[PDB]
Amino acid sequence: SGFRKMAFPSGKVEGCMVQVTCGTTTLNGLWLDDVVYCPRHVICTSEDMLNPNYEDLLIRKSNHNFLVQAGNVQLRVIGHSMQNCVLKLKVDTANPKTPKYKFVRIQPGQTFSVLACYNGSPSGVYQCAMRPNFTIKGSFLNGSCGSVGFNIDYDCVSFCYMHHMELPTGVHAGTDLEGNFYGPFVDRQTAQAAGTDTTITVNVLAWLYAAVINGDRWFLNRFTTTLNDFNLVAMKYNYEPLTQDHVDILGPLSAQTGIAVLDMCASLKELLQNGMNGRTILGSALLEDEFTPFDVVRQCSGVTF
Amino acid sequence: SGFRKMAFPSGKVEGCMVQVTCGTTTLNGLWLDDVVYCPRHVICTSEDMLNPNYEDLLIRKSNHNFLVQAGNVQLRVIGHSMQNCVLKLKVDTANPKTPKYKFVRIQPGQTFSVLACYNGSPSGVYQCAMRPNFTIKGSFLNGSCGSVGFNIDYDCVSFCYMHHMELPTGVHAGTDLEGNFYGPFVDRQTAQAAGTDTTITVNVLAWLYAAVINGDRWFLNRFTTTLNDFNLVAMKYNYEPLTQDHVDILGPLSAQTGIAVLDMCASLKELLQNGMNGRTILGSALLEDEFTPFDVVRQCSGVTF
Ligand SMILES: *[C@@H](C(=O)N(c1ccc(C(C)(C)C)cc1)[C@@H](C(=O)NC1CCCCC1)c1cccnc1)[C@@H](C)O
Ligand SMILES: *[C@@H](C(=O)N(c1ccc(C(C)(C)C)cc1)[C@@H](C(=O)NC1CCCCC1)c1cccnc1)[C@@H](C)O
Repeated sequence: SGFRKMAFPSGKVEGCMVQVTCGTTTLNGLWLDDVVYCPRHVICTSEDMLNPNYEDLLIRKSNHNFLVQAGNVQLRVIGHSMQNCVLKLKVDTANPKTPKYKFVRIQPGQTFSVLACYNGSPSGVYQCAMRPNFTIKGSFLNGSCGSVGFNIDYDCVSFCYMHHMELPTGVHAGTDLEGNFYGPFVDRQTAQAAGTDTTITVNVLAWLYAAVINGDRWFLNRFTTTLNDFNLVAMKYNYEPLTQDHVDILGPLSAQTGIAVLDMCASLKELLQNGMNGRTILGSALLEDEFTPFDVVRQCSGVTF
Repeated sequence: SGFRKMAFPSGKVEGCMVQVTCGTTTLNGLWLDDVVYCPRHVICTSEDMLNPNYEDLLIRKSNHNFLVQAGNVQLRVIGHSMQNCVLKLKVDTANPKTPKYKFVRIQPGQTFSVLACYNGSPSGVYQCAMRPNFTIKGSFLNGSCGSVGFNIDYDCVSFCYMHHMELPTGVHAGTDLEGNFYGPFVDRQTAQAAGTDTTITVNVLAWLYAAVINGDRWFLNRFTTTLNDFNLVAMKYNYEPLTQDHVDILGPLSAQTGIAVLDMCASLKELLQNGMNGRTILGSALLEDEFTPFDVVRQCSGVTF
């Protein structure tokens, strides 16, 4: 019993973290096979940060200008290239600790684990969701750039996020491992604002099923609703519209609990309109939306890796 | 910026997890040097669970009755003994992945990371606090027994918790790595209740300092208070009494923010008496008490391992 924000075990990713230095900037890199991946702004200096011409800045850089260290060992850089917003440094040694891995671009609403790193060394691990506005609400200090986010399926690591920057509002922006930002963000020191941060409805519903599985049942009401009627309510509370695809994804949890999804929608509707009245659900006083239906099933069924 | 419940990187502990089978019970073990540590109730059968005589049950067990597997390899058991509520199985191979480690018995209010495991394989990692009543509010399913909790100081793993059991109320109880339970709990299927679950005051204060560091300042009031006056308030809300030792431990955060501890106590006092009025602090609608002052400093200063 119990329900916690649970990260994947990070050992397979720890063995891939390296330090990358160029000129006077150091940040984190990801060493898989004979390639090191890192944010391209490692090549920026203080005066280039407002509007850097990255292709021009790279003309000034040769292989030996990139210092890559794994522990106290340095890998010899034998090629370099830019792919969107990431640099790819070819080294002459394949990482012996390379796990089975894939690169994936995740959808808004999906979750992942972050291994926060400084100077190529791990500091901690925590679970994040890609917000609907393509930010993440992480915990990142200066020097954390190049830390990665990932999911694990048994023995295969799916890398989905590389951290690039903090926005002035204190939320976080980054890329997939092909260097394409999530959202409209650019890697420069300019005024960037995130759009409206809406709530991931299908995740809230999944967490309510988690609560029922754990015996927290006070919020189960005596109504049902329809998709269109629920969505009129969700729109006023800046919740994402619920679709039949979402209902189908909640199928496993509905079957386990015997609570129809539209019945659970009616309970959420009353929670939104009446609040929680000083009560809690799974130890929280607000509706939690950073657990996916898969996250709930994994945690309530003991899936291992 | 940002503040998250952050676990230690788990790689050093992942390499120590094994599966232990005795008769028909399987659970998790911790393999360090040539010893495997696990809960002694691995030797119980269905009929012994209400009141097992563990010393009598061990008479019936020889070395070859203990099956210990690390991945697909089995370690040969060459001795066994009981230390309080843990079994110590001597194997003929030292774990090549043994980290620098220590065993520690933590105090109530201190935090640690849990690597939840099933069948010797890691499922996830999350941060826990030892409650004042010596329970933990974990996420553990059947078969998680023998999962361990730990802290890391640079390169040294301090193991502090081995999971043994769930209470009927759904909270969790376990031992230090010398097999001594935290709290009054016993490893048998009998009615055990936890005592009153009080709030860790020094941790709430640390988290309020974390909030100020992150710019969440709305709760900073215009009063101060005294230790004795604050403690009259904390007693009514089942908060732990604040001591001068606690004030001193908050010294680093007080110095960083310029907010005297007793001023922060006055802000907490008003939060307790008036509630949060539908506002949030670091994304939470309730006062969080599972971050220690050290946890806040680590997360707000980027300490690595
Ligand atoms: C990476 C780093 O940690 N940070 C960073 C990232 C990108 C840049 C640009 C402007 C692309 C060269 C500079 C610095 C910082 C960060 O994002 N700071 C922002 C503050 C607001 C204005 C724009 C820059 C960072 C700080 C905290 C969390 N994540 C990232 C650097 C060490 O290479
Ligand atoms: C360990 C296991 O997972 N659990 C367990 C622990 C201890 C025992 C005794 C009675 C000491 C032999 C039995 C089972 C369960 C667990 O604690 N169940 C309790 C339910 C309430 C009555 C007492 C037993 C467990 C379940 C969920 C989370 N943690 C532990 C077993 C697989 O060896």
